[PDB]
This record gives sequence, structure tokens and C-alpha cells, in this order.
Amino acid sequence: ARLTTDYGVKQTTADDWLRIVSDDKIGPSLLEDPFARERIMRFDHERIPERVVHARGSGAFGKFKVYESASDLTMAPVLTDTSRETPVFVRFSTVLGSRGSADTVRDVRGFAVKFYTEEGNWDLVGNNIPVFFIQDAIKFPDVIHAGKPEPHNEVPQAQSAHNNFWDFQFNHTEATHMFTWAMSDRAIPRSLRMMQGFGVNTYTLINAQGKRHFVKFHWTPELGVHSLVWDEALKLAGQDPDFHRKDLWEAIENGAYPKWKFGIQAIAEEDEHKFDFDILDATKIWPEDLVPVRYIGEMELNRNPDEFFPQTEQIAFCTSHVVNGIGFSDDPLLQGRNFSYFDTQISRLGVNFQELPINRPVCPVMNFNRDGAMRHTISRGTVNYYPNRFDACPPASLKEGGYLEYAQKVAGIKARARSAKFKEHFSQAQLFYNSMSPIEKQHMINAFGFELDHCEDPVVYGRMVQRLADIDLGLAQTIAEMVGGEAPTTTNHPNHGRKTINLSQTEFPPATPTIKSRRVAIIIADGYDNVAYDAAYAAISANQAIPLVIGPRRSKVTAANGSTVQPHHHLEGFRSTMVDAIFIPGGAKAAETLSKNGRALHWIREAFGHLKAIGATGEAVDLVAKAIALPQVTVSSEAEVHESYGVVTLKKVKPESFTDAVKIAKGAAGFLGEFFYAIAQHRNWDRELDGLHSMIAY
Amino acid sequence: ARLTTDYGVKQTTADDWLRIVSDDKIGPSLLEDPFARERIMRFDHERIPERVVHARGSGAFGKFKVYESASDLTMAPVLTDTSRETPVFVRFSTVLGSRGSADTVRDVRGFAVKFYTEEGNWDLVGNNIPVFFIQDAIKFPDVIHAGKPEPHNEVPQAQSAHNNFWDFQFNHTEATHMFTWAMSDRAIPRSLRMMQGFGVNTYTLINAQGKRHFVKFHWTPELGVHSLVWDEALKLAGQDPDFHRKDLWEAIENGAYPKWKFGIQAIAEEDEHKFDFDILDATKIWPEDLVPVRYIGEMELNRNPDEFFPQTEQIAFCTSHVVNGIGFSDDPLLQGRNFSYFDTQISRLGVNFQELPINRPVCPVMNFNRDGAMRHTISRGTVNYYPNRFDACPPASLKEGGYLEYAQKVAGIKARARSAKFKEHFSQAQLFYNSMSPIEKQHMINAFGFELDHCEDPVVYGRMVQRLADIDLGLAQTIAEMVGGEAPTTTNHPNHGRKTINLSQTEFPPATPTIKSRRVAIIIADGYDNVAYDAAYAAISANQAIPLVIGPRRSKVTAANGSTVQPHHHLEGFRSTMVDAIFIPGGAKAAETLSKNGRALHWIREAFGHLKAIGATGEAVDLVAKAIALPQVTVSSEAEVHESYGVVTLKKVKPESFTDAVKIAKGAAGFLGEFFYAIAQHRNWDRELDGLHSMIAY
Ligand code: HDD
Ligand code: HDD
Repeated sequence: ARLTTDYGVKQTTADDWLRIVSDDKIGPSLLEDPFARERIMRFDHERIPERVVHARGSGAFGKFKVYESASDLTMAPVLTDTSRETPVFVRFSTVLGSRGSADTVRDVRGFAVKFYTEEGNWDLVGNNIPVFFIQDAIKFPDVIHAGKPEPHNEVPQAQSAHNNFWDFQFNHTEATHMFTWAMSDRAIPRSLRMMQGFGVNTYTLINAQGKRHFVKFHWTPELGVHSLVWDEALKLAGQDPDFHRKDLWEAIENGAYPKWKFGIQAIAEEDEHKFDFDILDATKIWPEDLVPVRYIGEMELNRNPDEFFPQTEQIAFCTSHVVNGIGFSDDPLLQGRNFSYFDTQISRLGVNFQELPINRPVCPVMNFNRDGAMRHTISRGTVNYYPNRFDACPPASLKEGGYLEYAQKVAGIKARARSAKFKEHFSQAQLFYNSMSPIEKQHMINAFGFELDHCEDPVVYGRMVQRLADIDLGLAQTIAEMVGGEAPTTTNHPNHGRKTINLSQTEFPPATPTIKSRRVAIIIADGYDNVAYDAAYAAISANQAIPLVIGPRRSKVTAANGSTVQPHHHLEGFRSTMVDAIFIPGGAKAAETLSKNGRALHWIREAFGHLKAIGATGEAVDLVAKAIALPQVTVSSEAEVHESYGVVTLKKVKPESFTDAVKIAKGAAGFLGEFFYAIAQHRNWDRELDGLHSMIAY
Repeated sequence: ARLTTDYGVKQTTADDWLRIVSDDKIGPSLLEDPFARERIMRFDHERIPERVVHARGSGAFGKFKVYESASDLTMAPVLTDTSRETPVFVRFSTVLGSRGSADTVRDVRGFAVKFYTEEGNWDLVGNNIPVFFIQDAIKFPDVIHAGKPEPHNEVPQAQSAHNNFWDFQFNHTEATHMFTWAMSDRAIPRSLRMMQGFGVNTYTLINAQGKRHFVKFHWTPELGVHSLVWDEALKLAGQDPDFHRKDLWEAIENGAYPKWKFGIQAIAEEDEHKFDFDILDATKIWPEDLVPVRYIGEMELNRNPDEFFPQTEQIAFCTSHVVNGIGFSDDPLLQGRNFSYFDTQISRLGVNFQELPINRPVCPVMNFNRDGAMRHTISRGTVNYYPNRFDACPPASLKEGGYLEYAQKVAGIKARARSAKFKEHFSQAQLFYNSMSPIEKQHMINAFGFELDHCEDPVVYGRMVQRLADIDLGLAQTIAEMVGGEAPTTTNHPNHGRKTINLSQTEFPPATPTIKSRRVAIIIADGYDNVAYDAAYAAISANQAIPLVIGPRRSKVTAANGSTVQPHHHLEGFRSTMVDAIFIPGGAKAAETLSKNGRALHWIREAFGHLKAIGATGEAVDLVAKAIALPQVTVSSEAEVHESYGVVTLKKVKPESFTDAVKIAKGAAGFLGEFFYAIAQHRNWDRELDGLHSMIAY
């Protein structure tokens, strides 16, 4: 393999333009040089427009398969064939930020899946939140413009924390339910692998008998739904803007393929109007206590892209992409979406975008669509229209798999309006807030407090405080004292207190206790205990977690026993924000050095403040106890394992200390077991509920 | 003013698509609706390709004027007319990051100026660093591809901290001088208003007699050159990705128009070959001790854009844009640049980009260039070529202002090579490192340590450690112990120790002692001393600085005397990273509350760790002393003003405490004077030189 031009001509150098030159005097570059001009020309034109929304995203290849046929709901083979595996490509994303914006901002997350079925491409373009800000697609530009950077100065980037966003939220009550979800932990996921996915809009399924059902699609992570805490999310946005992209790529490269269960909520054609809300209103969820989610399949992502740009950047999804057996509903948000995903591709990619490798279906494509810019397909023949004398490219009958258009009855008048039930805008916002656990409510309170603090206009946060009273009077008061304004004492939208299942993240734990893919920092310094170090390192690896050694330097660290190791990173190059938990082995000399290292002390205090599991043995126990300096947090004093607020310690290490079985469960006996259990729980919320984080500086 | 379509037809609503609907049943949306389709279509196509490099940037309008004619060097009126003011638009930017990437990343900064002269548009497309990574433009794709996110996974965003960047740096020795500048504080400026600008390439100036001079252009900030510290820059990248954009916009909106002195280095045509280095080598600076910078003008930015997208996003600069009296040289980096700025616009904007308002010249444009997409110009006439029978649009003679092409002698052979002097690649890298102050060397050491730590390939950082020995043997050893690898004991490129002027940032202080535009946080809590508060607030404002009140809540805080104030932000919504210094007034109740507030304690510790000025009076003195907990940092014990490492205190406030004159100078007598002096010094470097920051957790 040797360097050539794009037209196949080998070149002797990639370092010099053709110019006039002499040993002692350089001259002008020549216009004739085709190799140099081509290099610069290709470079000059590398960029294409970013997606107008969901510009920042990461994707991977995988497979989908139903383990239970849904033939009673649809005759689409992708959802009825339990023997075939359907290839997919999934792209996750944020919404407001441009291409280089951070992964860990507060925002809705896109969850788009392209199913390459034998019957054509089916795209399920969803989000990680089940509802949306608006009911009619015509207002998408309004809500997006309001959330995006303000027009005059293009500030702020990838943030809803500014005047215009909250101005729109208050003035468009349809969005009430949505901004409540937006302030919840759902908007700051720990990993794209640890969040749900939803079709959001109401679609339809048609079976072999021609019977139709209205449906909602769900994706549920087998690792459970987990989130970051705000201070941590902001730091990561700067310290590692690719945190989620790397998290996904790393897991797949390591063989830890993320999985999601695929579920369907179905309402018979005949019961369309049997609910308080309109089942086609995208600002409404279908309470699972009324319509249960039926899980029938599983999807896993098992292969990273070969090259990001031609695959992840160029992939195009659209709600318009449905296969036989799957259809649309009169959902006024979905109706307009269908128009958009085709239209936008014309300028983003080009009219022949379906020819791009990543977008092409895996089955035969036959029609008379022709030409268009950058056309690769060459079609032989003298005819390109139907009907024609050769009966070339005839339509497919229904029995041959032709798309079935449900003959839905339609009656009414042409008008710019929605039906009666669409007028209800507060009930579910209250239901959602009511269903949140105490810690989740606290996180939402902190979110409103931070967001409205960043609103400079007293009219904006002042009005929002008034709106919050329509969700919960107590919430309004708390926010008012935090950001200003006056919380009303009454409301025309009383909150009756009802709650519902499967909304709180507490109802989505991992399929089984695990710490798979979690990152655990092992903090050391010269003189560390090689014993505790070896035990933890092996146990972390053996439980599919990632051990990351952090030391004062990234060259060599010497253990108390003389053995050495080269850490993955030094204390200044990484931060606790980048890991799930920290472990510090003993070693008097090591503990003393770390106790005088400000950066090291911060690692401990920040890990504590961010509610992460902390484990320490031997002399490191006093290190941690003194670093945190909280009487509420107790530690081991002898050879007994001790746990307090997710802080696991063992002061006196004995021969049996690391011989106990490693059981990831409540009330484990051994040190590693209890430490891993704290990690498996993700974060220690009691630490925050008891205000201990507020006492620490991090 | 009422809502209309783009074709002028008034509409009754922007909330509903035209559909089939009835009171109780919603129906499908109609295809016929032109208003809705237009809304979505315009939205779907809002984005255009981002700039291939310098995609993230901010700009403003301003004016330029020479106060000293350079008629001896050029006959270009823009540089000789001392009575006219030339309008300009300036766009600042980073280089590697995409559009939504953070402002405060470590990177070269773009400093592009478009001069709208009466003789045509002249663009000076420079950077905030005087040299570049390569000597020949043909390699721009190589260095840019190496620094940009790696192709397989598109990681990392806006960072040179990864394998490929350092792989190229080591393998292309021409870049040695440049990466040294890249690791200096120049790459992490505190504000776009506090950095220099350079043309980088060698241009030429031609005077009325036809005599030519080779030149270098310089921009020097009147506010001085100041930088952030790494931990702070990373936090800001996440906490406020628009930090620099907001800093620039705010200053201009407040009337604090940033100014730069414009200077020129000139070498007579006859002395082109009288230096050790080739004066056309862009990897070389012209030592100011050999060729002095002659300042002749001033530029100020005094007006923010009306709308970001059509102005800042669409503005196009190019080195090709030169006016009569200004020309090009055979600088092999400049030669290729000329080709690029025209080429890239074809896909980024469109062939008619010069028609866009922001790009149009302010003088008459007359030629036979025609048509092209989105053509607005309408030209009457039956002729569009020259020569023609009407002698329409004839050329301008030299006396009429026609562009003067210097008849430069050229002799040599056609070849892909550079001349002899271009082969020197290490001398100036050493000179630069040698010229840095102790603190600047320490910051560079920390930079290499952080950057190479983030290189996963032992071959990459291992080789770089070897390369560093070619700059300074001691530097290599220090980095080797920090990141790994083996520092060589010898080198074929000995560092002789010579230094030069005007390289260290210490040689670029503000024109006069000042704190103009600086932000000062005033931290309070219920029970604060209204006296110290009032005094500081007025003094900050009266010295053109910005007082930002930070409290436990953003609703109302009550002073010890019963008066109240609504802070700008609460402690959780902001961080010390966002301000230049902090001041805490007394009040026993306030100091006690803040002493138990972890977030508040962090504000103090972080401000200290980031080397920022800290001021406190009364009970707040003990608050600060205890928060920092360092014996090295002494504080006032009586009614005397005390200063220690930029920490200014006054424990016992007396009637005369705030009646002393406010003198921003070394050894001021009053509290505000010494506090403001600490602020004016930007940061307290002794704090870091003595390792005090290393003892604090922040
Ligand atoms: C009619 C306009 C409209 C409406 C009402 C929505 N969107 Fe949309 N969306 C677009 C118009 C759009 C778009 C402008 O056409 C985009 C960006 C560019 C592109 O390819 O598609 C897009 C992309 C886009 C993506 C990214 C696909 C990728 O990774 O490329 C996701 C996940 C969604 N949308 C999700 C949703 C959800 C869950 C919605 C609410 C039910 C929604 N969109 C309403
Ligand atoms: C031949 C290729 C090439 C070379 C050798 C350089 N650049 Fe360049 N630069 C481009 C090709 C380019 C470009 C690809 O044409 C860009 C981005 C898109 C655009 O409009 O111009 C650009 C933009 C661009 C901008 C942004 C203008 C704006 O704000 O829009 C600045 C400040 C510079 N460059 C500065 C420099 C400096 C100081 C260089 C070294 C002496 C340099 N460039 C070498």
C-alpha cells in the first residue's frame, strides 16, 4: 500500500507542495500541482451540516430478536419470527447541543434504532423520556428555538438553563408534564447503557386478520436505570465531554454488550376512547397500571463502527420508515414528524441518502426513483415508469407482502385544532412528581433551583414559580425561596396525590445484582499494601468491572513489599467524577503521603459528595475518616468489616480478610462483598437525604 | 406586526397543523397545508456546515485607526490615513473543536480581522501564537487530522490530549517550536480580550516608490496577556462552555470596549537572507531583540452582532484578501493558505458568499463575475466580458489605485522541497522554553504531564519523553517521572540557555494598573455586615469591575442591620471558577453559617487553589483562615490590613477602614487598595511556587 491521489496516481511525498526552489532560496508554490490541490480540496470540504436537533450522538451495531411472537398484534416478521435475528444500528444522542457539546449535559436523550429487516428498514426513532413538550408537530421549531442558544449571541450551549426555555415552558402549558421529566434524573443518565427508550408517539400494529391495535414501544435496560448527580455531570461535561461516547465504545470493545428488553403496550381499536386522556396525545403516558407493557424481545449492541463519520454521522432515521404490519396513528405530533425526517436529509446528506451503506436496506429495492446528486446506482433498461409495456417492476399484492394501509374511518372538518381531551395539561405532571421517590424529588428540586437561578429575567422565573404551584404547592414554595418570585398559596389545578408504577427509577433495578462495566479507581502511593491491592484488583476484574490504578505519578509506584506497578493515570490527570467508586489499600507510608496530598484528599471528598462507594483497608481507613471528617460516618476500628453510608472499611487486615466469598448482596460478610454491594447500588442516597454531602467541600 | 408565511400571507395561528378534526375525535394532518410545511421546511434546513477548523468562535464589530502613518513601508491608505477610521469585524475562535465545544479548552486561538477599507476588504487571519506546527501548507490535513478526534470513534473532542496528536508532534520535528507554545499558558487565555494576535506568516508591504519590505503583524492587548489555570479551565469547559463568548459580549455591552495596539516588524528587501533562520519560515519568530515591533495603530471592538448566525457564523475571511500596498511572500505555509479560504467557502457558504451582508465590501464592486447559486445582485447591460465595444468595466491603472504586483525575482527548479534554513527545527523551541518565567515553566510541565498521561500508547508518550530532551534535558526527566518512558541522558540538540524578550507573558502587563471588567464575587449569608458590603460594592463598581452577589439563596438575604438584598446567584448555581476574585464581608451570624456550608467552603478553597485574590473583613477573616487551614497563609488579627499570598484581610473594622484612598499599587495602605492590587495582578503565583495549592482539596 502506497500513497496515491484519489484518482490512483502514486505520489513520492506528502510533505511538499510543488514549487520553485533552490538550495538557498525558496520560491512560490505552483498552481499546476494536482496532488496538493486535491489534498487541500478534500480537506476544505470534509464537513456536512450537523443534524438540526440531536447533533451530538454516538452509535453502534447490534442485533434484535423476539423470544415471543406478537403475531396476535402484528404480522410483521421482525416482531413474529423468533428464529431470525435482525441486525440493527442504534444512535444515542442529546437534543439541544451542537456536535462538539458535552455528553453529560441535562437534556432529553435520543434513542434511535434502525432495524434492517428482510422486509425493509424499520426505524423506531425514540427518546429516553416517554412524553414530549408539545402535542402538535407544527410547534417543534418553537420549543427547539426556545431551548437552543438565544439568537442574538448564541448563548447558552446545550442547556435549558436560560430565559427563553423557561419562557416557553410557562406560556405553553402542554409542556408541563415534559419539563417535569426534564428536571428529573432521567435527563442526566450515568450511561446510555443505563436508560430506557420510548417510541413516545402512538403507533399501530396490524395482524394477519387485518385487526389493528394502538401501541407504545418500550426499551428497558438490563443494567437498570441509573443517573449522575448535577455537580458531577457539569464537571464531566468539561473534564470528559466524551464520557458517554467512551462508556459505550469501551463496554462493547470489552465484550460487555449492553442489552434492552423490548416491550409493547397495546390498546384494541375498539377501546381507543375509553380513557380520561387521548391515547394519541404525546404529552401523555399510558399508565402501566391501566395498560401493561408486554415484553417480547431483546436487543444488544455488540460492534462499534469501523469509521465514525460515514456511519454514525451519516446514518438517517425517520418515523416514515415502517414495515408492513406496523403503521401510524393520528397522533398530531407523529403526523408532522413523518414529513420532517425525509425533508431534512436533502440538505444534511443529499437526495440519494438511502444509497449510503449505513442507510441501505438489506433486501432488494426495486422502483423507478432515479437520478439525483451523487448517484451510485446504475439501472439497465429502457423503461423508468409504470405502467409500461414490459410490466416491469409491478406492485406487490398484499399476499406478496405489499404494505397494508389500514382503512381507518375519518370524519370531521378541516381545521387547525385538536380534540377535547387534548386540553388537559396538568394531571400527569402531578402524577409523575407524586410517583418520584424522596431522593428523586430532591434532585428535581435542585434542578429547578439551578435552572431558574440561571434565568436573568425576573418575569421568567417569577412566572415559573407560579406555574409550579399547578404541580405541587410545596414545590413552588421551596423553589421560590431558592430563586426568587412569590409562590401562590392556591391553585386551580389541585394535586390529589395519586401515584403510579414504573415511573420512579427505583422500579428499574438491574436484572440481577451486578457491577459489570463499572469503573473502580484504586488509589495508591509508594508504600501501598500489595495484599489488599492484589485482592481488590482480581475481584474487580473477576466481576467484570474495570480496575483503574491512580497514583501520584504515572511512571512507577512501589508497594511496601518492593513490588511495583505503573498506574493507569496520575492523580492530576483524572478525577473521581470519571469512576463509579474508589478503593484505597493500606500501607502506612502510602496513607501518610496521600493524607498530605490535596488532590488525593479531593478525590475522597468528591467521591463522597457525589455519593459514590468508597472502600478502604488498613491505614487507609484513617485516611478516609479524616478526609471526610464527619462523625456521622463511622469506620472500622478492628478486624471487623464496617459499612456506613456506602463507606466500607476494615482497619486491621487478617489472613481471612480476603478469603470470604464475594457476594453482592445486602448484609454481606466479607469486605469485598459489602464494598461491591455498595457499588452495585450505584450511589448511596442516604448520604444526601441526611445532608452529609452539604457538609463537605468538593 | 403579525405572523406571516415567508411569502407574506398572514396566519391566524402558529399552534395547529391543518387537519381533519371533530370535538371528540382528532384526525390526520393534511398534506395541502403550506404554512405548516414551510415552518418545518425552514426549520429542517437551518444548519450549514461548520468551519473545518476554528468551528467554535465568537465575534464583534469595531474600528481600527493608525495614529502613525506607515507610508514609509506601504501606500495602503488603511495603514497611512491617520484621519479615517476603518470599520472591522473580528472573530475569535479555538481550532480543533466542533461548534458546541467549550471556550476554555487548551488550544491555539484564532484572531481574525476583516478590515472594511475604502480600497476593498483586507483580512488579517491570525492566531494568538506567532508560529505554526508546519512549514508547508500541504501538511495542514495531517496536523489537523492528528489533533482532531480520532477517526474510528471520534474521540476526543477539542483536545490535543490523545495518541495521534503526540504521535505527529514527535514524528514531524518542524512542529517542535509550536507544541512548546501549545503547552504554555498562551493556549488557555483568561479572556479573548487578554491575548495577543499574530499574522504568523510573513507578508509584504509596498510603498509609493515601489520598495518592498517583509513584515510580521502583531496585536497587543491593552488589558495585558492573562491566562487560566488547568483545573479551572476544565471545570469552566463544563460549567460554562460559553465563558469566553459571554466575557466578550458582556464587556462590550457594558461599555468596556477591548483594545489592541497594532504593530509591524519590518525587514528590508535587501536583508532577507541576513538571519540564521529563513524569514519566510512560519515555524520561526523574528526575535524582537533583532527586529523590533513598531506600533502604529489601535483597534477596539465596540458593538456586538445583531444576530449570531447571519453574521458571526457566516463571515468568511481569507489570506487571499489583501488590498493594494499589502502583498504575499513565498512563505510556503502562506502560499497554500491563499488557495484554501476561497475553496472551502464553496461548500460552507456558497459561491456567492461575498454577497452576504457581513462579507460585502463597503466600496464599489465592478467586474464580470456572474450568476452562481442564490444570486442577489442584478446587473443591467448586454455585455459581461472584457474587452468589449463599450469599454465597460475597464481595468484600473496603478495611479488609479490598481493593485501593485511586486516584480519579485524568482529562480530555481520545480521541485517538492524547501531551502536550507528550513531544516533547523529545535533552536527556537529551546529559546521559548528558556524565556519562560519559573511559573510559566511549571505550567508547561503540568501541561505535558497531563497531555501525555492521556496518551494510552507507551510508544507515543515514550517517544515524546525522548523528544523533550531536545528542548531541555531537565524537562524530559521531570516529564518521564510523571508519565512514564525513559528520559535520555544526552541529546544531539544541546540547549545553550539563551533567552529573548517579549515571549514570556510577564512582559505584557496591562497598559496601566486596573481591574476593569474583572468579576468579583461578594459572598454573603443572613447576618452579613452591610458596611463592608456597601464599601466593597461601590468600590468595585467605581473601578469598572463587576460585583456579583452570591448567597445561600437567590431570593433574599438579610444583613445584620436589617437591610436586604437579592443575590445575583445562590452558592449552588455558580462557582468561583466563574469569577476573578472573591470578597466576604463580616457579620458573626453570616460567618458561622458559611463555615458550616460545604459549598461555601469549597468556593474559598477553590478560589485559593486557582490562585485568585481573596478578601475578607471582620468575622469572615476567621472563616477564610480556617477554610484554607494553612500556617503559611497569615491573616489580620487587629484593625490592621494584612496581605499574605494574595489573601487580604482586616479582622477589626474601624471607622477609617473604608476611608483610605483606593490605590491599585504595590504596598497600598487601605484594605480595598491592597485587595484590588491583588486582583489587578490577576493571580498570585507565589501561592503555587510555594506549593500551597497542592495542600488544598478543590
Ligand atoms: C416535525 C419535526 C419533529 C418532531 C415533532 C420531532 N422531531 Fe425528531 N428529528 C426531527 C424533527 C422532529 C428532524 C429535524 O427531522 C431530525 C434531525 C435531523 C434528522 O435526521 O432528523 C430529528 C432527529 C431525531 C432523533 C435523532 C436520530 C439520529 O440519531 O439521527 C431522535 C432520537 C428524535 N428525532 C426523536 C424524536 C422524538 C422522541 C420526538 C417526539 C415524539 C421527536 N423526535 C419529535
Ligand atoms: C491551506 C490550509 C490552511 C493553512 C496552512 C492554515 N489554515 Fe487557517 N483556515 C483554513 C485553512 C488553512 C480553512 C480550512 O480554509 C479555514 C476554515 C474554514 C474557513 O473559512 O477557513 C480556516 C480558518 C482559519 C481561521 C478562522 C477565521 C474565522 O474566524 O472564520 C483562522 C483564525 C485561521 N484559519 C488562522 C490560521 C493561521 C494563523 C494559520 C497559520 C499560519 C493557518 N490558519 C493555516
